[PDB]
Amino acid sequence: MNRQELITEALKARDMAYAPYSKFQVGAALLTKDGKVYRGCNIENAAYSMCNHAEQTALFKAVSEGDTEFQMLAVAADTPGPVSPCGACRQVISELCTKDVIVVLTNLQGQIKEMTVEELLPGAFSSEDLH
Amino acid sequence: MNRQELITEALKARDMAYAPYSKFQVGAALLTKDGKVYRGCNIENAAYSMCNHAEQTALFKAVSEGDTEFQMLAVAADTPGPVSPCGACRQVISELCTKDVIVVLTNLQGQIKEMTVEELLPGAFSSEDLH
Amino acid sequence: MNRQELITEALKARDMAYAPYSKFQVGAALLTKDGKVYRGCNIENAAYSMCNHAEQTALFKAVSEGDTEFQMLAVAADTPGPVSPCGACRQVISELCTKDVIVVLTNLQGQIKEMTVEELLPGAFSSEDL
Amino acid sequence: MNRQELITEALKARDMAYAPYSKFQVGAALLTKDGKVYRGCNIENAAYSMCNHAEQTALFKAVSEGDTEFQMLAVAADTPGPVSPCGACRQVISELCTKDVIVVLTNLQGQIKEMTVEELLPGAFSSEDL
Ligand SMILES: O=C1CCN(C2C[C@H](O)[C@@H](CO)O2)C(=O)N1
Ligand SMILES: O=C1CCN(C2C[C@H](O)[C@@H](CO)O2)C(=O)N1
Ligand SMILES: O=C1CCN(C2C[C@H](O)[C@@H](CO)O2)C(=O)N1
Ligand SMILES: O=C1CCN(C2C[C@H](O)[C@@H](CO)O2)C(=O)N1
Ligand SMILES: [Zn+2]
Ligand SMILES: [Zn+2]
Ligand SMILES: [Zn+2]
Ligand SMILES: [Zn+2]
Repeated sequence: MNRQELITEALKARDMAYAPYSKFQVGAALLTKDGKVYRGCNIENAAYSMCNHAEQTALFKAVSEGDTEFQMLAVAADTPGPVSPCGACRQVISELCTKDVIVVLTNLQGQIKEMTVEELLPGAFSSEDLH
Repeated sequence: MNRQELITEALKARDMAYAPYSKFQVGAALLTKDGKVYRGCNIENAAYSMCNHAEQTALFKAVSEGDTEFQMLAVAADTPGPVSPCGACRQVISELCTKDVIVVLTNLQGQIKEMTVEELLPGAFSSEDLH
Repeated sequence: MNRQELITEALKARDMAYAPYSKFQVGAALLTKDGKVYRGCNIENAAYSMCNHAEQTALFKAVSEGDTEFQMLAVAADTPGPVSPCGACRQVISELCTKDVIVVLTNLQGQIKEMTVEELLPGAFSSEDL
Repeated sequence: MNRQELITEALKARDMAYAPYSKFQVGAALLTKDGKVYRGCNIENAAYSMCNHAEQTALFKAVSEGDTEFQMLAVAADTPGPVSPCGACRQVISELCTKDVIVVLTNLQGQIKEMTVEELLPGAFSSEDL
């Protein structure tokens, strides 16, 4: 699975976005160790605090299906450069993804940036901290 | 698809729960107008505010797949009586479900309580209030 | 302090709102049993899921100061009728407020609707269920 | 009001923490440019998603009071090394704090780690992207 295919999935996932309030659509595609792909998109709500992001939707669909081993995650939005995952999403990524998972960031014009789960949120807060 | 079958789906969904911090597992099963079922469970995080709930997981899974028409949602947890959806979930339910969708609440001992969206969240805040 | 005076505080609190994304400002004023008032407003973020609501701001401000016994909460927004608290806020209210606390809902034109935590959120999920 | 004094504030703020579910208390102290200090702590809820964190209570209290100019933020928890702000909080920090605000992380052992807002969350998602 070369990142380009996963990116293609994230771009399709982005079209399923329910973002009538921000008008900002985000798509994500998660690749399991066994090669299965899970798509995700942001889903908004009139009461802003309830909004769920693309990265999390993809991860939560996988986990709720029994898939917890991942190798790559692609995220795409219509930004000048590769889209930047928000802090909350990086946190969820650091919790559900091993530190070696590859995070592929992109947009709708071919700009790509890659980084590991660790580099995305260095020294992330974790279950270990809770002693 | 009877409600008793949906309940069994929610119970199965509950086993996929990732609740290592609260140790409280919740499951949910959403039924589309076309008879398709989407399972959901709660997925926690070391940083508590990140946690996603079973009801929301099922709905987000459905919506991210293109299914936006629903008829029934079942929720189950190991509580004294039927499990009670939290306020945040009721809000997401009132936004993504039509006012007629049937919400089936239950537990691990056959106790069942049924109700509609409006009854679940009286005069819910909505997109209408944003003009 | 009557509800009219608490409402005056919620309306002032509303002006502190940081809602550049939705342009929808909400204010709230919480009255403790000892008569102290805590103001709250919604504070938004470019990443939508981080948004904090007025009702919650007022409640969190109070609790983080050591005040945990309340008697009344007022909420105001620019809606045609009294503003309706969202489900997440109703949940936080049911957890931090006793079932008797009076919830005063209003807008910017004098319309007022009053109600209890229980009718605000029917058989709310609670710590008992854990 | 040097940093050691802000750290003390965050430590006191930590005692106000309402964390009956995780038993993990966190405190934070925000210093405005005018020298005013705002305390924050984490406040949990039976329904885990509602939980508010210490860093966010302090910033929300400040903003809801009209203070939006800050210079330093201290955060403390009972961890082996300085406490690490979660991603959600770093996001809120990057939105409400200027890139030059100093973030002071510590624990109960005097171990201190300092860093800037930009360093805490490099190339953070922002309003410009919308
Ligand atoms: O991490 C990224 C940054 C934020 N967006 C969101 C939430 C909201 O629906 C929209 C505007 O912020 O994009 C995402 O979905 N993922
Ligand atoms: O609406 C219901 C009530 C709350 N639970 C959650 C989230 C958390 O992981 C656990 C304890 O609140 O159950 C749900 O998943 N759904
Ligand atoms: O529960 C109420 C209804 C919604 N608003 C919010 C959050 C957001 O900044 C804006 C749009 O939903 O109003 C509140 O602050 N409280
Ligand atoms: O950013 C930090 C990390 C997480 N904690 C929280 C929320 C929760 O109540 C508890 C356990 O994670 O500490 C904070 O309050 N701030
Ligand atoms: Zn995000
Ligand atoms: Zn819920
Ligand atoms: Zn609310
Ligand atoms: Zn945090």
